Amino acid sequence: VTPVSTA
Amino acid sequence: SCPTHADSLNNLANIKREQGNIEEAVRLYRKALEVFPEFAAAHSNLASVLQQQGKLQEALMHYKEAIRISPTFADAYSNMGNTLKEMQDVQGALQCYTRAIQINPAFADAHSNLASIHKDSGNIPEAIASYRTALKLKPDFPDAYCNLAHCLQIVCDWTDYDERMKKLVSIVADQLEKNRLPSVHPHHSMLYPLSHGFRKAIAERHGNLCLDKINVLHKPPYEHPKDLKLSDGRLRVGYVSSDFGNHPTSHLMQSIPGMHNPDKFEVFCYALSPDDGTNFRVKVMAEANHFIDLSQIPCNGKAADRIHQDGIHILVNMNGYTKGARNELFALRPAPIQAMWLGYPGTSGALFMDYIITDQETSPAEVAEQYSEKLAYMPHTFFIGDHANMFPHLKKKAVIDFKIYDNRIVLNGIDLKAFLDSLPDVKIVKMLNMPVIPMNTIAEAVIEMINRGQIQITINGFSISNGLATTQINNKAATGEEVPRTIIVTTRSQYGLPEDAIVYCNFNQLYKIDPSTLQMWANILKRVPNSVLWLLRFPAVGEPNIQQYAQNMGLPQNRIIFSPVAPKEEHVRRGQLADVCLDTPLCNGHTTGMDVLWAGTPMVTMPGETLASRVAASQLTCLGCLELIAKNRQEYEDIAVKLGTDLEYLKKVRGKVWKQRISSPLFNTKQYTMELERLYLQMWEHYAAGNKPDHMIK
Ligand SMILES: CC(=O)N[C@@H]1[C@@H](O)[C@H](O)[C@@H](CO)S[C@@H]1OP(=O)(O)OP(=O)(O)OC[C@H]1O[C@@H](n2ccc(=O)[nH]c2=O)[C@H](O)[C@@H]1O
Repeated sequence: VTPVSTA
Repeated sequence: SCPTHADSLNNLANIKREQGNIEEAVRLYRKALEVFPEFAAAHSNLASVLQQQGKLQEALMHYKEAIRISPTFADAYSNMGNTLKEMQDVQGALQCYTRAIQINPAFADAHSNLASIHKDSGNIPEAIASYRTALKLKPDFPDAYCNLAHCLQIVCDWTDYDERMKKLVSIVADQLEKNRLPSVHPHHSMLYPLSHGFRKAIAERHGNLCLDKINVLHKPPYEHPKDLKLSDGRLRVGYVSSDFGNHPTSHLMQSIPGMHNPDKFEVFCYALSPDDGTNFRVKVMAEANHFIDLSQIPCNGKAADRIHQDGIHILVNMNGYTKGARNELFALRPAPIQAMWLGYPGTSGALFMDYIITDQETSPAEVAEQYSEKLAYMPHTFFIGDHANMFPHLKKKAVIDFKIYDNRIVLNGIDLKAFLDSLPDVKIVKMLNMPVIPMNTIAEAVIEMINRGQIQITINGFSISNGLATTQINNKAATGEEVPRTIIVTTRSQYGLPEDAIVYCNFNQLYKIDPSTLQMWANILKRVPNSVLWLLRFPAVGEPNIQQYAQNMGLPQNRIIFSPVAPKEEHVRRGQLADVCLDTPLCNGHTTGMDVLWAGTPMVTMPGETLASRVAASQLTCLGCLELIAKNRQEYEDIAVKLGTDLEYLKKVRGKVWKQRISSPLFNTKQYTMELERLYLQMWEHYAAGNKPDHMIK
């Protein structure tokens, strides 16, 4: 993965 | 015993629910069921107010009963599904939705819910398909419409965009006025042209969702400390995050807990997620004065107890409304002062949050009305990044001359200098200053490794790694968990970028681009005749959609170049190949801003009105590059075009960023921490003097 910020 | 008696009690409970007195609605539903226990609808209603209260275990039991009594109850299946989802049982929730759709093929909600599972999983085209089906079945369906809108946003489908935005605003406007919960998520509300007041109200209403879930705990107010006597003269700060691990948040602030001054501060890190085993988690655990794993304390009452019991003065919310948040903790109010910080780029809109830690450029006083919290200003930017610690191998570069360009073939490495001193003919171009290896046999061997797609070579006993192959060489280095121990070659040819062109990059997720931003960029590209635009397949399905709109604006295919998403370290490092970075005005690069600036790549930005659209300007102001900040579309294009056409100005600005990124306060985590410490003590001295929170604008 490459983690991003989500809702 | 009587079905008519029970039917009445159900209507009377449905009345208490509309009046918002949930408390009493439950007591009546429960009584309806004691009269007539085979009452499908009462089970269903009791279930869905238990769900609201976060009593999921028990809500599910009643849904199951509703279904047993009434097997064609598709509405009950759909909601049971929602309950299973919230319980982390995504498998079984899916089975609910599918099973509903099969019983009633015409039932819109189950389709929309099924689409939500798909969206969460990252399969966006299947999410879109289901949302569209839901909307065909029920054309007035705000939840499905707004979710679809966000899917379309994610992949850059801008079909009927202007009409779509007007409808979103209209949907939200109606929902706010009719006092129902808005279908737009607060974390997405910055992407649409809603009013600032609407955005705040959307957040407000998400805050309320906690209130019902904490009321059933029936907890009294906590008694907060009123001096620092018990905590030994030290102010106790608690950082609460679901992101102490491999997550942007940690890539920004991992160094801060350790840098607090232990004479005046006691640092408590409250992790909301289990140990993912990464070094980011390792470091925070090792450096915080106290690390507390709240993932092990799933009850919100017992967690809030634990916070209060630790004696925290300032509790910091690093999550806002992002995945993993547990704002119920903050709603219980176990600390006297609670501040939003760094993690969520917007207002909480909630009464339980006192301050938002921000700065004068991001949230100027003119727009204090956008936030429910009181502004607490950091002296420069509220933003910070761990790049100086994580990626020190990019503090210096060197190039190979293959014919003197700073971004065509690049070398970085901790032992770069020792390698260069083993070489015969190195020129030293002045600016620090940048070494240039000339076209040798050595240069030829490096470039052949790159061309033949090889992992690594050895030259004079130094290890020289191919930039595309880091995860094979040392995976922890690829992620930013370690500093690389080899010398790494990064080249334009690797990514299919033209050797002799102005490269404009934007490495954000594609959702941040809108049709005006793309227009702006096409304008720049036409005016700078050799340029390309470098974008990421983030996500890949967005690419053919951008390419499409790009051509209606009259740019040939070969003018926009897409690369795959890279591991963290490769991603940061390859910014060294770009000439200028064009920042999305709709929602700025945040972490990505820091990432591009660390490579010493100037970034052109156009600060909007929302917090999320002002961060990049704030980052640049702190760097000391006011000439990269545009007042409008026209000025943005002009700055970008000058940077591409005037090669002497480019060289000059690039050099300014490259120097400033060390010398300014932007990437300086020690100074940042100290400033944060000042601001904490201000917040506290104020509360100790017996005052309610008020703006800390210095
Ligand atoms: C708008 C918004 O939500 N903003 C948030 C901020 O408000 C918060 O302060 C940030 C910390 O919580 S999160 C967030 O910051 P953003 O800049 O929007 O980045 P986002 O959330 O998509 O992540 C991209 C990641 O992909 C990495 N990235 C990118 C490309 C690549 O090839 N490889 C890679 O690792 C990047 O290095 C990143 O590690």
